[PDB]
Amino acid sequence: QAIAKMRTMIEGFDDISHGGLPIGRSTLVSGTSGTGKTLFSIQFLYNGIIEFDEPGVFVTFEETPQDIIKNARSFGWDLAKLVDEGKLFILDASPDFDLSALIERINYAIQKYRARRVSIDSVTSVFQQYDASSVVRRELFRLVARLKQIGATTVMTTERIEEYGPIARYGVEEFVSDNVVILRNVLEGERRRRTLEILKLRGTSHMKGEYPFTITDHGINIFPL
Amino acid sequence: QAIAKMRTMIEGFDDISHGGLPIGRSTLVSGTSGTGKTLFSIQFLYNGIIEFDEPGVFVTFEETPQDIIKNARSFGWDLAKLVDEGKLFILDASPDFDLSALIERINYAIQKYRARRVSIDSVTSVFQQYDASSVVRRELFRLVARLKQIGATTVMTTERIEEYGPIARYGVEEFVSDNVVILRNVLEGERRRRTLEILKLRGTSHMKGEYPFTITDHGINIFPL
Amino acid sequence: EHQAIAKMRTMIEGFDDISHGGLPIGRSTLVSGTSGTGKTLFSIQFLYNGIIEFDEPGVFVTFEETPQDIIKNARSFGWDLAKLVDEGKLFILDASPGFDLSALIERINYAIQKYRARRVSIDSVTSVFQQYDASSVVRRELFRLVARLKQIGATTVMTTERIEEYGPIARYGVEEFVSDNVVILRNVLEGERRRRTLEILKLRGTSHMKGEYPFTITDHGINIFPLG
Amino acid sequence: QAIAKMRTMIEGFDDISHGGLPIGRSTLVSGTSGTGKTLFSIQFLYNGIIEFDEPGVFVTFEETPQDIIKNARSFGWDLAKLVDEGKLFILDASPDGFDLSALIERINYAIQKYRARRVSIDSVTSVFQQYDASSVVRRELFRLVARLKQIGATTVMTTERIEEYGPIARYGVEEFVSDNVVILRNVLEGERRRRTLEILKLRGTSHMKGEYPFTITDHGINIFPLG
Amino acid sequence: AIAKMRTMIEGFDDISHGGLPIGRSTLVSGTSGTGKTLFSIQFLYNGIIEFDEPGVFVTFEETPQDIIKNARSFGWDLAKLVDEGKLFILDASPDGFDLSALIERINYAIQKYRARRVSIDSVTSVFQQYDASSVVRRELFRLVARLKQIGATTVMTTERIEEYGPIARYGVEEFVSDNVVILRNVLEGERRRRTLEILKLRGTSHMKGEYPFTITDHGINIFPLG
Amino acid sequence: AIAKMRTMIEGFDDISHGGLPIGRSTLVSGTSGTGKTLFSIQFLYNGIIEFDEPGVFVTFEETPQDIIKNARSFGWDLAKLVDEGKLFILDASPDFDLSALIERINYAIQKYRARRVSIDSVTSVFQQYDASSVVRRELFRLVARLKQIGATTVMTTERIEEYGPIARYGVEEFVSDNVVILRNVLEGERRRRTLEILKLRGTSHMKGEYPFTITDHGINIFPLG
Ligand SMILES: Nc1ncnc2c1ncn2[C@@H]1O[C@H](COP(=O)(O)OP(=O)(O)OP(=O)(O)O)[C@@H](O)[C@H]1O
Ligand SMILES: Nc1ncnc2c1ncn2[C@@H]1O[C@H](COP(=O)(O)OP(=O)(O)OP(=O)(O)O)[C@@H](O)[C@H]1O
Ligand SMILES: Nc1ncnc2c1ncn2[C@@H]1O[C@H](COP(=O)(O)OP(=O)(O)OP(=O)(O)O)[C@@H](O)[C@H]1O
Ligand SMILES: Nc1ncnc2c1ncn2[C@@H]1O[C@H](COP(=O)(O)OP(=O)(O)OP(=O)(O)O)[C@@H](O)[C@H]1O
Ligand SMILES: Nc1ncnc2c1ncn2[C@@H]1O[C@H](COP(=O)(O)OP(=O)(O)OP(=O)(O)O)[C@@H](O)[C@H]1O
Ligand SMILES: Nc1ncnc2c1ncn2[C@@H]1O[C@H](COP(=O)(O)OP(=O)(O)OP(=O)(O)O)[C@@H](O)[C@H]1O
Ligand SMILES: [Cl-]
Ligand SMILES: [Cl-]
Ligand SMILES: [Cl-]
Ligand SMILES: [Cl-]
Ligand SMILES: [Cl-]
Ligand SMILES: [Cl-]
Ligand SMILES: [Mg+2]
Ligand SMILES: [Mg+2]
Ligand SMILES: [Mg+2]
Ligand SMILES: [Mg+2]
Ligand SMILES: [Mg+2]
Ligand SMILES: [Mg+2]
Repeated sequence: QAIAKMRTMIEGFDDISHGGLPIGRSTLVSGTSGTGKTLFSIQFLYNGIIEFDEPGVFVTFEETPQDIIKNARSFGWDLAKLVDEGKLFILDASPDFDLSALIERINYAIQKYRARRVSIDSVTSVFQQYDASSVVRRELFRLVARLKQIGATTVMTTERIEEYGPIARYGVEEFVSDNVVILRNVLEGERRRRTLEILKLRGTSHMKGEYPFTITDHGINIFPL
Repeated sequence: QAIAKMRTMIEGFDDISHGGLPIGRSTLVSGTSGTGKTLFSIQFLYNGIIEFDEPGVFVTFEETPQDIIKNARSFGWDLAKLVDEGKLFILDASPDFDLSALIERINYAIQKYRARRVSIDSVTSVFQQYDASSVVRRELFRLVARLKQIGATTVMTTERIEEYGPIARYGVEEFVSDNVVILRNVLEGERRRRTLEILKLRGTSHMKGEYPFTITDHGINIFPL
Repeated sequence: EHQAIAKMRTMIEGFDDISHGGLPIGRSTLVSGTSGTGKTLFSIQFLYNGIIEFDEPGVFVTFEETPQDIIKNARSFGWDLAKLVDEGKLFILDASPGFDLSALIERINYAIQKYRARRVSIDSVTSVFQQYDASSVVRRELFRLVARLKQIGATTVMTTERIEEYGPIARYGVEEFVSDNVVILRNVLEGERRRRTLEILKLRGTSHMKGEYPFTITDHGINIFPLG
Repeated sequence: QAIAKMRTMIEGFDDISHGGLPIGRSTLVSGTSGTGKTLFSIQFLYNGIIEFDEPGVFVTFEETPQDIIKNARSFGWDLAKLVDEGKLFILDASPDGFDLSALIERINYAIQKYRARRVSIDSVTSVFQQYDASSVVRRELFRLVARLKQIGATTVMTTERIEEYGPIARYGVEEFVSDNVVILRNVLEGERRRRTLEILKLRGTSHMKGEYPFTITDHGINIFPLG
Repeated sequence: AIAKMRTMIEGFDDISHGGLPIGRSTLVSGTSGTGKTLFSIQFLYNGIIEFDEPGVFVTFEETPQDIIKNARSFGWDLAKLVDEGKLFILDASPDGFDLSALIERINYAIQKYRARRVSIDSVTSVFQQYDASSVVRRELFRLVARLKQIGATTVMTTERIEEYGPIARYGVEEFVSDNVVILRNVLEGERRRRTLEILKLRGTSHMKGEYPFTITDHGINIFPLG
Repeated sequence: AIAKMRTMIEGFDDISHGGLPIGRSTLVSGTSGTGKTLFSIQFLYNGIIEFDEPGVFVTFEETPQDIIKNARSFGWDLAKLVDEGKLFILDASPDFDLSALIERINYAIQKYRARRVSIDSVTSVFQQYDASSVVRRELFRLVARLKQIGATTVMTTERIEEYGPIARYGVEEFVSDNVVILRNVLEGERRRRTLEILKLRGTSHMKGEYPFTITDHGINIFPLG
C-alpha cells in the first residue's frame, strides 16, 4: 500500500516531513552556496548508521573523502571510524554524456555495503564538469529511476543561485525527483537567516512553507512552527 | 448546440468549470513542482471509472506504473484493481523528433480499453528528454489535433517555473490547448497557499480568477467563491 | 477622395464608440492578447456582424483550429456559422500545417475574389511562424501579407499572441509596427481576480479613444463599456 | 560659431529645442507604436515647405506613398498638392551582405533633384529587420548618418522601441550614432495613456530637459513647454 | 602614491583628490548625451590651455570637423589648437579582430605631437563596428596596457544603456581600466538630473558616490558635496 | 576541526572566528573597486610582516610594477619584500587547461617556501582565452591541487551586481571551500562598503554583512557584536 518513511532523526525534520523521508525514493535537497546541503546529506547517513545501524553510501564529485571526513569533525562526528567499520562508504566520483557507468558503480557499492541510505553530492557539478547541460533531464532521470529500482533511499544535492528563483539550476531537476527540500539562506537588512522547506513529497503528506533552522556543533536543528 | 462537458467529480472543480471539462477537447493543467498536477490528472481518470464506469488511459514519460499506483494509495484509491479489471490502462512511454508513434500507441490503447478519458503526464518532459524544445508548437498541435479527431477528452500536464510568469514552459502550450487550468502554490510570508484557476475554456463559460484548494486524503478539494 | 480615412462598423457593442466609428477600411488591425482574452471571438464577431448587418462576405483564415471547431465554439453565442458557409457568405480557409507567405497570400486573395469578401480575419499569424520556426523573417513576411491585403483593399483583423499583460504588444516586437491599427485585449490578474479590458493603441490616420476600457464576454459575445 | 537650428514650427518644439533642430545633423525620433513618430517626421517636412519653401524628402520602407498621403488628410494637410508642385518627394524604399550604400545614393539623388533642405526617414529600424541585418546596425546606421551630414541634409530618422522607460531604440546603438535624440512616450498608468516628448540630447548645443506633455489633434502635434 | 594630473574641470579635481592618475587609463561611461565626449574634449583642452600639454583625440565616428564645431558651443577654438600643433584629432572612422594597427597609429601620434594626454571616444563603438564583442576584454586590455607602457594619461569613453545597470556594455571594461568614472542622466518624475561618480581609482583615494553637475556654456561644472 | 590562520586584517579574524581555514581556498568576489586586490595583497603582506610566512601573488593583468606601486598607497614596500625573497609576484599575464599555470604556482610555492597564495583575478584568465565553458572544471583543478599542496589561498573574482550572483559564472562559489563577498552598495547617491563571509566549510563564522573602510592602512572591518 501507501509509501512508508524512514526517520532521519534530524531534529525537527521528521515533524516537518510527517515521519521522515519516503523509503526507496529520491529527495532533492537544493540550495545556494553554504546553505548546509552537504551537512544535511552527511547527517542523513550518520543518523542512519548510529540510530538504526543502516549502512550508507556517500557519493562525492569534487570534495575528497578526507575533506568530507575532516569537515564533519566540526559536528563532533567521527566518519573515519564508520568507514573503518564498513558502515559508511565514500565513493569518490571526482574527475580525472552518459551516467550509466557511474550508476553501475553506485549500484555496486550499495550492494557491497548493504546500504539502505545513499547521498549524492552534488549532481549539478557532474553535468557542468562535462559540459552536458543539454541532457540534464534525461541523465538525472536515468539516475533517479535506477535508484528507485534498487530501492535505495537517496538524498541528492543540487545548486541554485537565487533564494526565491529556480528550485535548482536547470529548471528540470525538481520535476524528476520524487521529493524536494529547499534550503535557503536569505539576506535581509545585512543579516542572514536559514530556512528549510519541504516543497513536495510524492504520494504522501508533509508540512508546508519555510521553517527556521540553525547549524551548530550538533549539525542541523530545524524548528517546526 | 454549444459544447457539452463531462463531470470531473473533483470537489469544487465542476462548479468553477460550469459543469466539467469540455468533451472531446484538450485541457492543459500547468503548475510548478508539487502543485497537484499528477493528482489532478489521476483523479480525473479515477473518478471517470468509479462514477461512470468510463475507462481511462494514463500516459507516463517518467514515473513507472508501479509508482503511480503506489502514490495514489496516499488517497485510498486502488488503481491496481482498476488496471486488473481493464478499466484503467497506464501506458508506459518512458525511454528504453515526431510524436506520431506515441500518438498511435495512445490511439490503440483508447480503442482497446474503450477509453474516453486520457491523461498525459507530463508533456513537458518528453520534449526535454529528446531535446526537441524547438518543435514544441508543431508537435503539441499534432498530438492535440489527433486526440480531438479521436474524440478523447484529455488532461495534459505541463511544467512551469514561476507562480505568476509564463503559463507553461515554452510560451506556446496554452495557445494550442482548448482549455487551460493553472495550479499555483504561492509562497508568501514563509507560507504556501494552493490555488486553481481556469484561465480559458474555448466555446463555453467558466468562473474566473484563482480559487483556493487543498490536497487531503481524499484528493483535491477546491473552494468555489 | 480627399477626405480622411473611412471606417467600417464592427457592431461589436461599444467598440465603434471607442474607435470613433469602426475599423479603418482597407487596412489591417492587429488584435493581440494573452491566451483566453477573446481574440478569436473578436475576429469572428467582426465577420459575423459584417455578414448579418451589412451583407459583407468574410474570409476566416485559421492555422490550427478546424472549421468544425470554429463553428462549434461560435454556437456558445447562438451564432450559426455553418449556415453562412452554406450560403457562400462566409469562407473558412483551413491553412493548418526560404519561408515565404507568398503561396498562402495567393490562396487568401483567391478566396477574397471568389467570395467577394470585404472583411477578412486571420487567426493567428503568430502560430504560422512558430509552426515553421520562421521568427527571423516575421517582419518581412508579415509585411508581405499586410501590404498585399492593403493592395487588394480588404479590411483585415489579424490576431496575435502575447505572454504578458503589460509587456510586449505581440510576440516578436515587430507586429504592432507593421499593422495600421492595433487593439490590445488584456485579462489582468490582480488579488486573485481577473478583469478584461480592451485598448485601441493606434489607428493610423484617424482618431480613437485612448487607454483601457472594461469589457465582458457573454452569451452575446463581446460587450465593451466606453468611459466618456 | 556654434551650430545653428532650423525651426520645425511644430508648436512647442522650437521652445524645448532652444531654436529648432540642428542644421545639417541627424535627429533620432524613437518611440513605441502609435506615439506619433510618422506624424512628427511628416509635420517637419510639411512645415518646412509651407512656412519656408524648404523642399523635403520623405523615405518610407513600408507605408505606401498613397497611404502616407491619405493619413496626412487627418490633419488637413494636402501632401498630394506638394508632391505635384515638386516641393515634396516621397521615396518608396519598400521591399521588392547588407549594405545601405545604394539606398543612400537614391536618397542623395532625390535631395539634389528636389533641392531638399529637410529629410525624414521612417522607420530606419524596419529596414534592418526586413533583411535580417541587426548584426550590422551600428556600421550601416553610421554610414547613413555620416553620408547625410556630408550632404548637409537636416534629417529626422524614426526608430522603434518596445518599452516606455527601457532602451531608447531597438538595438542599443542607434542613439549613440545619431547627433540628436528625441523620445516620444505614450505611458499607460491607471488604464489611461499620456503622451510626452523629451529631447534627450542635441550634440554641440543646448535644449530643455525631461518630458513635456503633448497632444495629437486635427492640427498635428502640439507640445506644452513647462516653463 | 601614484601622482595625479589636474583636469581643471571644475569640481572634478576635488572629487578625485587631485585629478586623474598619471600614465593610466580612466574609463568614462554613460548613457547617450551624458557628457562623455565633452568630458574627454575638456580634458585635452584644459591640458593644452592650462599646462601646454599636447593632446591626442581618437574618434571612431564623429569627424574632426564636427568635433571642432560642437566644441564651439563652449567657446573653445579647437581648430586653432590643431593648427598650432597642440591638438591632434586621429580619425579612426571606418572606410579575427586585433587592435594592434590602431595602437601603432595612436603611438605614432603621441610621439609626433609629444602628447601627454589622450582621449579615445568611444571604445565601445569600434567593437560594434566590426562585430567583435566576443573579444573585448583581450583587446581593451591590449590597448590599455600599451598606453600605459607609453606613459600616456588616457580618457576612454564607453556606452551604457541603463543609469543603474552595468557600468559599461560588456561587463568587463571596468575591470580592465585602472580608473572608472560614471556619468548618469537619471530621469525621475519627468525630469533629468546629471551626476558624476568616481567608482574606482586603483592605488589612490577619491570621494565616493554621485555628485551633481551641469553642462553649460563653460563646459562641465561638478558640485562637490561637503 | 579545521584550524585557521590569522589574516591580521583588522576585524576579519573576528568575523571569521579565527582567520582563514588553513590549506583551503577562499574566494573573494566583488564588483569593480570593492577592494579585492587590496584584500589579497594585505593577506600576503600581513603573513610576511607578522609571521614571516612567505607569499605568492599571481597576476593575470596588472603588472608586478603596478601592483607594487598601488600598494604604496598604504605605506607597504612590496619591492623590498620581493628583493628579500619573502614575496614572489608570478606574472601570468598574456603574450584550454590550467595545468601549466598550476605547475608554475607549485614551483613558486616550493621555491619560496610559501604558506600563503593570492590569485588575482581568476575570472579574467577564462575571459582572456574565451574558456567560459570550462570554468567549473578548471577552477576545480586549480583549487584541488592547491588543497593537495596545502597552500592557504585567496582567489578573487568579479561580479557585476551587488545582490546578484556571487561570482560571474554561477559556479565559482561552489567549488571554493570558503566564500567572502565584498560589496560597494549605492543608495541615495552614496556608497557603503561591506564584507560578508558567506561560507566556511567545516567550521563556524559570523553571518551577514559587516561595514568596512579602505584607508591609508588598508582594509578595516567593524564587527557588530
Ligand atoms: N561547528 C559549526 N557551527 C556553526 N556553523 C557551522 C559549523 N560547522 C559548519 N558550519 C556552517 O556550515 C556551513 C557549511 O555547510 P555545508 O558545507 O554543508 O554547505 P553546502 O551547502 O554544502 O556548501 P556548498 O554549496 O558550497 O557545497 C558553513 O558555511 C558554516 O556556516
Ligand atoms: N494524503 C495526502 N494528504 C495531503 N497531501 C498529500 C497527500 N498525498 C500527497 N499529498 C501532496 O500532494 C503533493 C504532490 O502532488 P503531485 O504528485 O500531484 O504533484 P505534481 O504537481 O505532479 O509534482 P511534479 O510536477 O514534481 O510532478 C505532494 O507534494 C504532497 O504535498
Ligand atoms: N457563452 C459564454 N459566456 C461567457 N464567456 C464565454 C462564453 N463562451 C466563451 N466564453 C469565454 O470566451 C473565452 C474564449 O475566447 P476566445 O477563444 O476568443 O479566446 P482566445 O483569445 O482566442 O484564446 P487563445 O489565445 O488560446 O486562442 C473563453 O475562455 C471563455 O471565458
Ligand atoms: N485627427 C486626429 N486627431 C487625434 N489623433 C489622431 C488624428 N489622426 C491620427 N491621430 C493619432 O495619431 C496617432 C499616431 O500616429 P503615427 O502614425 O504618427 O504613429 P507612429 O508612432 O508613426 O506609429 P508606428 O510606429 O506604428 O508607425 C494614431 O494612433 C492616432 O491616435
Ligand atoms: N552650450 C551648452 N549649454 C548647455 N548644454 C549643452 C551646451 N552644448 C552642449 N550641451 C549639452 O551637452 C550634451 C552633449 O554632450 P556630449 O556630446 O558630450 O554627450 P555624449 O555623452 O558624448 O553623447 P553620445 O553618447 O551621443 O556620444 C548635449 O546633449 C547638450 O545637452
Ligand atoms: N590610500 C587610500 N585611501 C582610501 N582609499 C584608497 C586608498 N588606496 C586605494 N583606495 C581605494 O581602494 C580602491 C581600489 O581597490 P582595489 O584595487 O583593491 O579594488 P578591486 O576590487 O581589486 O578593483 P578591480 O576589481 O576593478 O580590480 C580604490 O578604488 C580606492 O577607492
Ligand atoms: Cl546558523
Ligand atoms: Cl494543502
Ligand atoms: Cl467576462
Ligand atoms: Cl492625444
Ligand atoms: Cl545641465
Ligand atoms: Cl571607504
Ligand atoms: Mg556542499
Ligand atoms: Mg507530477
Ligand atoms: Mg483563439
Ligand atoms: Mg509610423
Ligand atoms: Mg559622444
Ligand atoms: Mg583588482
